Amino acid sequence: KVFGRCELAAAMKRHGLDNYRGYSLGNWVCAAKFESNFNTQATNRNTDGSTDYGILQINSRWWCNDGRTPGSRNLCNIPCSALLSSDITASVNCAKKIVSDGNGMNAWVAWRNRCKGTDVQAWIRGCRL
Ligand code: NA
Repeated sequence: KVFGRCELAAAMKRHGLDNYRGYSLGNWVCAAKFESNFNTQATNRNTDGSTDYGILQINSRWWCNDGRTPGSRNLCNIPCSALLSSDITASVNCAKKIVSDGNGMNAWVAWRNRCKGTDVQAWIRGCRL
């Protein structure tokens, strides 16, 4: 599913991302825009052989199991494919674990390069929240 900007904001807010570990909702929306273009089905292969899954491009080397990333972990205890659903629950739950891991939202390269330090509140302007 390809979310609209405010639909996803609302969905994120209902699943408790809003100010999670001190990151305001706009950060999360901005990160999803640049990582996946709001598409729960996006996948991207990495040079190391791992794959990034879903709206928040969560990586198979540490967080979910794809059966094809040797020696990898599965800290979120979920098959990666589950992160691709129309229901973002599982992605949000795994994202909470990532952002708590010590580097905050910097674990998302595109947040760091395209959202950090910008007026992230723009991403929720106009939305009935
Ligand atoms: Na894995």
